[PDB]
Amino acid sequence: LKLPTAPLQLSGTSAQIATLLWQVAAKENQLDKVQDELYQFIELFKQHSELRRLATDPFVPTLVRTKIISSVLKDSGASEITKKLFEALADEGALSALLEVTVNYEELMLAHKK
Amino acid sequence: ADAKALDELRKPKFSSKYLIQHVSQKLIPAVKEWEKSYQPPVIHLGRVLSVGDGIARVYGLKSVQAGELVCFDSGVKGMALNLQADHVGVVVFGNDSVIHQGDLVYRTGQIVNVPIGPGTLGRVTDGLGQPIDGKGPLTNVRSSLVEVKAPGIIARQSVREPLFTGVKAVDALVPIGRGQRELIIGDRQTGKTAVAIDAIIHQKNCNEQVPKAQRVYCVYVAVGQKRSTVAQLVKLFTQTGAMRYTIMVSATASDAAPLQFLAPYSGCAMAEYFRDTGKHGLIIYDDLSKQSVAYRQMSLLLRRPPGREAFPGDVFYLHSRLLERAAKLSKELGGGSLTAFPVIETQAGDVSAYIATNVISITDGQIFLETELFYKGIRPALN
Amino acid sequence: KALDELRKPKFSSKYLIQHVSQKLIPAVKEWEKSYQPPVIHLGRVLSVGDGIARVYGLKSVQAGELVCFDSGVKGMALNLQADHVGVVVFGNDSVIHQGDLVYRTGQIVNVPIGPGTLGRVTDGLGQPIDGKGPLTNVRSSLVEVKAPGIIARQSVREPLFTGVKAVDALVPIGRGQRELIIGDRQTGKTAVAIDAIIHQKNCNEQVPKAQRVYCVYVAVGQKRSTVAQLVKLFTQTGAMRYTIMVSATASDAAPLQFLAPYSGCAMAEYFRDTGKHGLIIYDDLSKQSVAYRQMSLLLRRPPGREAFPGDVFYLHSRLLERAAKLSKELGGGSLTAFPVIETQAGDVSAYIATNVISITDGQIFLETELFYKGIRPALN
Amino acid sequence: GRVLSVGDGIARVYGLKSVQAGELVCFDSGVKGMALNLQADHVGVVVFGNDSVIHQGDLVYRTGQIVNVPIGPGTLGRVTDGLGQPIDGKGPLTNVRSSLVEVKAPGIIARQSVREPLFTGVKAVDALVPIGRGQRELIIGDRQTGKTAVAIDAIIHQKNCNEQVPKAQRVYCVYVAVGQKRSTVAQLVKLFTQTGAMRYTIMVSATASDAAPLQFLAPYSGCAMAEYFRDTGKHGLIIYDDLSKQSVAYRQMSLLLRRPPGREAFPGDVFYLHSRLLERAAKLSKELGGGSLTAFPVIETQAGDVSAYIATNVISITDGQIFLETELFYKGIRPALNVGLSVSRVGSAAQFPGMKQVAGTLKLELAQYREVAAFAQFGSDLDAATQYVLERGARLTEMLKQKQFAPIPIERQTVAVYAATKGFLDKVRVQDIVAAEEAVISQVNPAVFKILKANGKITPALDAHLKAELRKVKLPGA
Amino acid sequence: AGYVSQVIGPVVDVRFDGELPSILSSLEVEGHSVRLVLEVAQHMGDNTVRCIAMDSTDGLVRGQKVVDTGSPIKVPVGRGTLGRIMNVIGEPVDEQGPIDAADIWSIHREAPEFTEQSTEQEILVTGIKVVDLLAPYQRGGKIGLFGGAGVGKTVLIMELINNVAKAHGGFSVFAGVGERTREGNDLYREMIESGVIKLGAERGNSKCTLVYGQMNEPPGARARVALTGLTVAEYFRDIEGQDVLLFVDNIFRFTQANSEVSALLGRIPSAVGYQPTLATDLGGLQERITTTTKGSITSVQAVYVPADDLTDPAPATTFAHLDATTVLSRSIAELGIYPAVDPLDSTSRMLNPNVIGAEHYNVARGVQKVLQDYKNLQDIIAILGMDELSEEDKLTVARARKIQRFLSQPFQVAEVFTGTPGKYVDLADTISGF
Amino acid sequence: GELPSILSSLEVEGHSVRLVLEVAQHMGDNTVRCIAMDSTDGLVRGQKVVDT
Amino acid sequence: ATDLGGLQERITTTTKGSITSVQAVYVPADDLTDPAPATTFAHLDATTVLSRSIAELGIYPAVDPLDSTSRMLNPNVIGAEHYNVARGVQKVLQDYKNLQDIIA
Ligand SMILES: Nc1ncnc2c1ncn2[C@@H]1O[C@H](COP(=O)(O)OP(=O)(O)OP(=O)(O)O)[C@@H](O)[C@H]1O
Ligand SMILES: Nc1ncnc2c1ncn2[C@@H]1O[C@H](COP(=O)(O)OP(=O)(O)OP(=O)(O)O)[C@@H](O)[C@H]1O
Ligand SMILES: Nc1ncnc2c1ncn2[C@@H]1O[C@H](COP(=O)(O)OP(=O)(O)OP(=O)(O)O)[C@@H](O)[C@H]1O
Ligand SMILES: [Mg+2]
Ligand SMILES: [Mg+2]
Ligand SMILES: [Mg+2]
Repeated sequence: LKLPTAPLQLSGTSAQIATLLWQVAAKENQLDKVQDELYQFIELFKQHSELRRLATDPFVPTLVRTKIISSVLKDSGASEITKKLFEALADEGALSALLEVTVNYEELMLAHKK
Repeated sequence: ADAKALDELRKPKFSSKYLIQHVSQKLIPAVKEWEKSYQPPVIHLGRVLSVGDGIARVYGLKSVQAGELVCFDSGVKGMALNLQADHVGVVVFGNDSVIHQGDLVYRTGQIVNVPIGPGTLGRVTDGLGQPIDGKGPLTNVRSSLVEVKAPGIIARQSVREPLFTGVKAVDALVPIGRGQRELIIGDRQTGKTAVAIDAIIHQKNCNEQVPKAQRVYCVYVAVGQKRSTVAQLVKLFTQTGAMRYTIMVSATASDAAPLQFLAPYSGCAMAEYFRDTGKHGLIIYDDLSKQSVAYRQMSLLLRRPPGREAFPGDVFYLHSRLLERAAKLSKELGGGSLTAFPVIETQAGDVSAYIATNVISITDGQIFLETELFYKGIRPALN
Repeated sequence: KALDELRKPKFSSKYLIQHVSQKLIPAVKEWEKSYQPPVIHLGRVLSVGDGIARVYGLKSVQAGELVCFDSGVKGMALNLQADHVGVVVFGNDSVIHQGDLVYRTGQIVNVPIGPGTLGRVTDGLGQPIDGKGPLTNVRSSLVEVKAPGIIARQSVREPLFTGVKAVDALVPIGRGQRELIIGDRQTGKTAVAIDAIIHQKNCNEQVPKAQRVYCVYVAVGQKRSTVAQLVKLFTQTGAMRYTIMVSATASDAAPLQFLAPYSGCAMAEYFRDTGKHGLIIYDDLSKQSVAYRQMSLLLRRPPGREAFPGDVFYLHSRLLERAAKLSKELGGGSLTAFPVIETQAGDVSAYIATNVISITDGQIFLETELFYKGIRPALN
Repeated sequence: GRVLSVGDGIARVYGLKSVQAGELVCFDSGVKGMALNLQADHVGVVVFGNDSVIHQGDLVYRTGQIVNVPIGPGTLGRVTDGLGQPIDGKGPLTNVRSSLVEVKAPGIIARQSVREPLFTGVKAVDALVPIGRGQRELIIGDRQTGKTAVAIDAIIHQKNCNEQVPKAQRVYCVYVAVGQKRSTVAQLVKLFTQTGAMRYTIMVSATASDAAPLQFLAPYSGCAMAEYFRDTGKHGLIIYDDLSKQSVAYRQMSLLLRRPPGREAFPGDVFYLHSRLLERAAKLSKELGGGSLTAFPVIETQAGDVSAYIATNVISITDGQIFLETELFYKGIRPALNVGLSVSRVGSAAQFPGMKQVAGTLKLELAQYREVAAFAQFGSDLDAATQYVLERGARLTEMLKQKQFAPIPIERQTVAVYAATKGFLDKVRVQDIVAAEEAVISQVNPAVFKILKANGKITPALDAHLKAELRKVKLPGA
Repeated sequence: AGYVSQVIGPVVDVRFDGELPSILSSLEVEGHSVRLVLEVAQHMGDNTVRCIAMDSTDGLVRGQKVVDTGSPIKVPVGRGTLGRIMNVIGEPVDEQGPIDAADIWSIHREAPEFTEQSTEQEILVTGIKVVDLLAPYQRGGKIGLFGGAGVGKTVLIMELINNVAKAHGGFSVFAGVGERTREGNDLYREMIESGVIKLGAERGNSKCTLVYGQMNEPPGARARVALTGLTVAEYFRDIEGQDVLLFVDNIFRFTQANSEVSALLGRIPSAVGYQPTLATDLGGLQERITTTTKGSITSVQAVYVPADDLTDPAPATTFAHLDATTVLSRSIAELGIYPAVDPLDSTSRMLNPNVIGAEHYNVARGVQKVLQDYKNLQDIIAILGMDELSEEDKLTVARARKIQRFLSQPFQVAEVFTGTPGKYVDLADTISGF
Repeated sequence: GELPSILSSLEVEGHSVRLVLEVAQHMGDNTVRCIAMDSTDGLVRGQKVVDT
Repeated sequence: ATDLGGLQERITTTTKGSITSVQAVYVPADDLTDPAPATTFAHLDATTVLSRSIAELGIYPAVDPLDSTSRMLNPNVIGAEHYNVARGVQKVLQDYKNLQDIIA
């Protein structure tokens, strides 16, 4: 396989998710389409307490936490790479890593914006 | 991954909302489909994240105090040891097998306390004040904190009154003041308990002929011992009538190490009723070297770094803040006193051990009991 | 602000990127067409280094199962963890890279046992290293078998003659016991062991077929010069007719030196379970415990005394309890073990020394001050 | 770079993407730093000073330079701190030049053999444990023995030799005082100014209140000052008083930079901490000037236990060893030099030829005296030929005594060893051989010390004429 | 219900998506060549328990179904266990069919509470003269046994079994904690051929339950076998109301196995090398061996001293529970005296005039005085001569030499290979004769 | 905002006695780490701490 | 042990040629029980153990005559005249080692 190069090398485990999210959105040419719906989810966590309970509560089941996510992301601005991301971030309880993965996504973006 | 470059992500910067109102109308039916799979959310109560080794990590408990007695839904009580940013570390005063992940932790609202008063006199309690003698609950009593600070310099006076122990070797050679702390140190099976028992029986014999304000109310803290030994001791005290003046705090060898750790503090809290009300107390912490071992177990199960022999390093403070409460108060505080008799068991006569030399640096004297004098029949085997 | 609880993320796995990389690169429409890494019976190497490979995947591998890397170098899945597999490598990890494919073989570790093993110098895994061809008259058997119980045993009555006068007189050894040979460095432990083996060859020419003793010499952590010299001794004496030699040497990997006493014991249990008699010598069982400590510290298992794991007593006891005298309804066969523990300065209160002193029946304590006094065999 | 977290003298710094490993950084509060832990997210910076003036989010500017110190002849007489900067209140360092503190030690082609002696002036040392120019000699001992006293006397004696030799063979000393009090080193600059030894002496002093990266760096700072004289044909002498305290400051930085502990808590790199430093004391070839640097590391043991971790590192680094014992110190033997354990790997090839011949039997007669005094400790028997060994050996141990701040040149030493190894101090009582040898130096005329120093060897024209005058002397008792 | 998450050696993590099992609950693994029982050690969070295995975990797969049993390890208990060999999880090892359980009881149990404790502290008379005169056994106490090989320790064990079952009518349990399988088979055969264990239809007339945990078992298995033997004794104490003997063979191996279990669970070791929970894991065992108002359990626990160091934390913690020590020595044994109890080295907390009476106390203290002042003139016997002595010291030699003869006794179980029949001795006969 | 310097004293409001915290470290996420001059029993995780 | 073995197992004679290797080993605190010398001891054909006490007696080379071993000290390799002389020398030295406790 192959993947496009990142503009800048950066940190680990939340900044390498953002590198990979940038590395598959550069192939699908929806680089600024993934970025605003990353900002939408941050707004979604602001005004919904039952959506941030799927990121901070340790006592939500790992099957319940991943079934709410797929049952609200159904083919409306889905983009297939911020939709398959959020199953993979609710499969491991890493939905709280979203405020960290978008910050690294932005600094990868203006290095692409030159 | 900066912080000012993350606070700038609090303000909205999307200007395109084709997914906010896509999921905002589909979130509530999804939450209602998976509703019986939710445990109810917990903010001011607590819920057990992980329990093991006698330490429960508790989610929630947003307003617990540090050092506060919490209650599990099993009934077993805990102590909010370290409050952290996401959980609370609780040491479990009892067996941790009745605690499961998901259990509700209820906050009792009070720092760890035991019942103190006149109605705790005569009774055999456990390490937390709950009575184990089977003759009911503690009536005529009030709860008071186990970790009260010792009185300062200006709240004290010199010891003047002589507190006879009834032992000829002790009361002749090593005389004990009224607010003193005297260490009973010796090897195993050398008469360390017997000196303290003779002090307690002698206080029963002296209380019948003193005018009600020179009476000494004993407390026996039996830390780490066998339960049969405590049963035989309570039988002995009732056979001699001494139990009318003594309390028997007992956290035995099978009890949890938080209970064995806390039992001297609950015993000293019960005896500080008699110190703080102008009366006179005597307290025997029998094998404080077992309280140090229970505290070392608690510290190494909290993964705290070990020091000398394996001990945490605040094992000096553990015994110092306990024994400093055995004071002789001033005239404007009542004139009450509390005499302490900590017992330390040495191994093969080595008094230069760690906990031994720790308590020798705290107490006002020592009563050495040599095994060579004990084997030759010289009993009490006072060095 | 209400998003300070999302300010600090916390993860239950270090390999969080390996799941989002399995869910995002088939989410691009070009590589969705049949580009997915399989995980059930395959695995990718996450990390290598110091003979330990962390492997992502292998969701169906068993604890203690052989795996095989791309390079043909074998491995043993030893830490099955919640997201990765901790694999100890049976060779040099110079040929394993990050991203290599790890195929599971589906079998727990095996050695060839049978009468075709007699005379052959093998590796710690049963590979013949004497350059004399493959093992022919053999049969694959599991390496870590359960020891026989109480009712599968009988008492130790028949003597195993060592040929050493001090041993056969003062500390006698029966067919079915475990006798420790313990002492300092260069005190004659191997010499007592080799005298036992050579005397078994001298006895097998004079006894019936069912009274014969077949020796197995497990050379763990020795050099190939020593092992080749010892095979030369056994061929010039003729003892190699009845002797198998398992040889995980010093250059061999730590899992091979750890598995070589169990390989030799599985080869020697063939004689015990079929009514014949065996004599196994685990030379340098201290070196086996050192190799196991290496694998366990590199697998980040929690160290105990001196650095050893919790189950190093379990290691040596599940090895040495396989030397039994079976009952008459299981053939009446026998296996006699001579573990060899090297002490430092006579300190028998060391960790592995006290463990093997607890496990075994007797001990043959050899002293160095008796050794240079002229008393050789220097049996204290 | 912004400070992420600061505490215990470590600042973790985000940014500084081109900072070098070991590079000096600068905080905006003015305090300095050194980049040690280059990690992918932060930089671990040790702080050269008090970390209380650093907050979160302060600016860290990299200076682009590895840690350097002012070296040159303008450092002589100056009491500097742990990296160059003077603390004696006498102005800035004039006539000086920057040089890195971590330099690769000179290799095999850069060396030549250690042949010329460095005279300590301590006659227990110069007879039995001789020291050549270019040799590392460890002064190891227990707590309050004569460890810095041997080091003090070697510096005071160089002032006594630099006034009498030509310009080339003068020894310029450096005393590195790691982890001591300021009071202790203020008594030493007072001592070196009083004798006059401060004219040839740099005094690097990272004291106890200094930051742990100033005590860990001060021997390298001091060795870079001493290496100016080694690299320009002259002769240095560096004394690292308490390398044991330099390892405790290095363990502090390592354990606060979260580097995992090893033996007793020390990092793995602690052998390389001292072997990197002590291999810089060399004797260079004539193609590089022929300069030398003689090191005297000082290591403190705890109960005389030389099997400690840092003690066994330096014993295997240094060429010699001067073990000082406390039970010899209280028996009156000062300097408390254990003759049995004290080695000098350069041997007698780098000592005075006048004492190469009279002290070879001195280390042989004292080897016999140690054995016959272990058996006579019981009180069993004497043999009148075993007792003569116990008689003369007690003369030599009173002969090797020396008082505190007075080193002896080289030739009044070997005359005093000539008077003891030739029987000329027999029939003198054992209690006053200390008092006997002031008479041997006073009454023998100073004409013979000039012949002995200028020849370097007792010629038979001098050897008979020496013992001809060693009878015309009034010893006490007689 | 749950499934295997991790297998790190003998330590298995199981993930329950439902509700987690309690700590110390037993878990069974579905599909494994041997029945694999896991015992829950802690709750790790994120719906995971950490367990210790009672058998080998080789061949265990991540995701194997694990069934919670809702209770700790329940063992067959009752009179149908007598004369049987039972392992840690209750299975029959003796290959004689299933164990006829009167009940099944969880092996984890708190100690008798303070009101159920007895305050009496009296003798368990054993019928052996030396351990009833000079070192009496407390009824409901713990007894150290400092024996070894060839000192008649096995004959003493089965004689104690036989004597207590005959006189007091109470059975016995042998806890083979960490046993050699050769020695465990030897004990089983020596109990068969001496009549304290019978086979077949005469199984019910046997006097002892054998609970064995071998050395080749994982440390969780032999860390819990003493609890299984204590449960078998606790049925006889609580439900049958008897005076039971327990034989925890090598209490040091109990300590060793709990140390290994604590090390595998990731806990920081305390002093010299031991578990931080050393006193608590010992007191959890030793506090269930007491006297209740129903009956009592008495323990004769073999004690090992590790570096011949009595200040080592495992024997120092063990001696805090022992009410008596019985030292078996070779020097008394190669003198022909059986049992080989050292009369001077053996100690008892019960040897006190306020619990055995002044007559028994003064007789025992006098016998100890006579043996002691005989055994410190032996280094003047050899260098001066046996007839060098005074006329009074020869009277003490002639009294102590016939005292130490009288401490020997023929055993009832030893008559199948010694010929001489065994003599039970009562306490009053011992005191009066001595 | 405006973290205190290391070694500065902080007063805890709402305690039973005068609790004074001396700042030891800057932990890194606008968090200082302090040593308490009195006992910390009764400290709740929201209590107002005033810099001096 | 495996790093030291992977080094030491290359220093061998093959059927091509021979490497005769003399390796100085530093025992750290005159301690032959330290794991680095104790791991080297199993790799060598002849161990010349040098001891401090023989150096402090003035005897050089300070070879411990008892503690030094070789695999060549067999009677069928070097003959019986060399072997019996070496064993008798070591026997007399061990006798004096036992007698020096009672002479002193
Ligand atoms: N004054 C005395 N006279 C005679 N006997 C005594 C005396 N004091 C104690 N003893 C006896 O010594 C034994 C041990 O006594 P005690 O229990 O007081 O010691 P201890 O130090 O508590 O031992 P341990 O701490 O191991 O329980 C008791 O059995 C008691 O009978
Ligand atoms: N019975 C004997 N008579 C004479 N020499 C012997 C005897 N046994 C052993 N030796 C000698 O002892 C030396 C060491 O013997 P051996 O290698 O058997 O012991 P080892 O303890 O296994 O040594 P290592 O630990 O180094 O392998 C050999 O040189 C051998 O020649
Ligand atoms: N040769 C000597 N003669 C008489 N006294 C001496 C001699 N050498 C040292 N002393 C005295 O011994 C004491 C210790 O000397 P020194 O300062 O060398 O100790 P040190 O080894 O540096 O100890 P520390 O490391 O603790 O400072 C000093 O007070 C000094 O006066
Ligand atoms: Mg007591
Ligand atoms: Mg060998
Ligand atoms: Mg000094």
